[PDB]
Amino acid sequence: CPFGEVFSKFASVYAWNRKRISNCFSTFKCYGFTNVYADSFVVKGDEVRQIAPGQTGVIADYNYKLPDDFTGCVIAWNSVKQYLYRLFRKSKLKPFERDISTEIYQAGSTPCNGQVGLNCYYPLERYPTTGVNYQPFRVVVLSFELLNGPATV
Amino acid sequence: EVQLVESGGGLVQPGGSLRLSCAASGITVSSNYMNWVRQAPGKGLEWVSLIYSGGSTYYADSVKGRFTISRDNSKNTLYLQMNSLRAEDTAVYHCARDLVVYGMDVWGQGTTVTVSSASTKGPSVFPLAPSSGGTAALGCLVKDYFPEPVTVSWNSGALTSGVHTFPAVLQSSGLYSLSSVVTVPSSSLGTQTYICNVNHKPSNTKVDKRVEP
Amino acid sequence: EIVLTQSPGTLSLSPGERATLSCRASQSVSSSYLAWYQQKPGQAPRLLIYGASSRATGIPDRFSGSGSGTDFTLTISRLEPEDFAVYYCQQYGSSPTFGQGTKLEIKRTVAAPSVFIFPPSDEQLKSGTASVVCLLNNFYPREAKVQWKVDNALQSGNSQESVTEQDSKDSTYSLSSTLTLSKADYEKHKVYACEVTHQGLSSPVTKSFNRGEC
Repeated sequence: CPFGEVFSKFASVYAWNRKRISNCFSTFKCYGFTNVYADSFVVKGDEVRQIAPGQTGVIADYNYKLPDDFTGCVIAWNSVKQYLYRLFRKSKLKPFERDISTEIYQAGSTPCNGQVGLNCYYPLERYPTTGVNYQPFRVVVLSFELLNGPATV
Repeated sequence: EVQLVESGGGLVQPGGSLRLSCAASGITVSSNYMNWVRQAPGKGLEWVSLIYSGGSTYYADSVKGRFTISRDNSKNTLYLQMNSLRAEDTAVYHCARDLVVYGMDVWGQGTTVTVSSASTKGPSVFPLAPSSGGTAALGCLVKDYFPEPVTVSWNSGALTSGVHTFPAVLQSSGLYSLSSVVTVPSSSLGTQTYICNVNHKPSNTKVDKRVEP
Repeated sequence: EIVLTQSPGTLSLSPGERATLSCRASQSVSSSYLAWYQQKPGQAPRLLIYGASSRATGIPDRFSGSGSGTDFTLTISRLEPEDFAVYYCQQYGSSPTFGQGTKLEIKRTVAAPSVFIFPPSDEQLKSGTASVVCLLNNFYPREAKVQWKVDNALQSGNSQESVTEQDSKDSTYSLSSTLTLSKADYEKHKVYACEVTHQGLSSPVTKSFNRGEC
């Protein structure tokens, strides 16, 4: 079980990683197997609460969403050794949806044609000795899958 | 083209309801973070409501359970439904485009909302006569009127120098009141005619009251 | 939540000087969520600095942002005559919040007020109420103390004040305080006075009149 492989380089919240696990901390809240999924990304301490059913916010709507029927748990520890997040998006993200596109966000009537400027902004915004709330908090989420078939855990 | 226009403000009795309209041109309401920021008379900017591009709506503690913000894709108009309007809500409401990291760059002139039980009434004008080579002060007292505003002129606009028209103050009775004054030479008290002109459209009141020793 | 405090309430300088605007955050906060706004009278707020020191498009370079952590500074290197307005600082968190604002006035030499006291008009008394108006004309600074005294008794809770904006010519202020009393209360007393305390007066100036005497 490569649980030590999950906990040098991490991925941003907008590009969160999921890993297929089979046949094997400041915040720890459980809510709820054939399959278990390891979600690893990073958000600041303010947005840790976004990883929960019944959520609203920049991370919840446009970066990472929980299915409101979560049968799993959320793991996270303190300040991070070594980050992007999606700020501009037209619609809310679906549960477990991942958005990679870097297309210029069109906030006006005229289109952008890939050029940043008036009413045309990059959807992704860049994230020591500051408030720990705004310091990165690595977040690990485990999703449990249970269907009518042989289990693998 | 990039502009925000507010409309729908008016007079509402306490505990009533009112809806505001923020028509947008050049920018898309549904694609931007929309904010409502109001300003009480003589006070600072106070944030009211926030709607996300994805539909999430945020509200302040003082407006929770009372205010609701919506939008119309077909009209590109931002709405704000207000309920249980207390005296705190007497303010001018603006709608602004919110770039979260980059701040609020586009602001509208706003619309005025007043919460008061008082009905429209005509102002009462009372002269402030001077009393006995020098400078003397005289004026008019515009008392017990509602609602704003009132326009005061002296000698049909002929006299402007030395004129001080003070901002109105809401009295404990719910009716506005202010004073307008002017400083004139004492030698001209008996030879120059000083008339103050007071106008009030809502109550159909237009009065010319003259001040004499 | 986030609370922003701006110091001081009023900044008084002259054109060509340097303005240091202070906004205090009660908690450590992000350096990318702060915005400085300029609001002239009768106009919508105008964004000047976003983030911490980034100027908005079309903002003159004389405006400069600075500060980090809990203290932030807005700097105008050379004050133009049209830079005098009210300046606000903003923070977001989850819901945007604003400070109370700082007013930029024009520095001026001290000017003592002209104090005039107006007895209530006879025509007003026929309505059953009496208003006594005290006038403070063309003074600076705005800090003026007006105390109503009926038969030497300090009146409190029955007076209202209103101050005009800074004059475009001499940069002075005018104040008008109204003492509202009923007809019965007005006739109950004789001496009505208005004591004014200001920086331009060596001693407080009292303008008084006796009721029913002209």
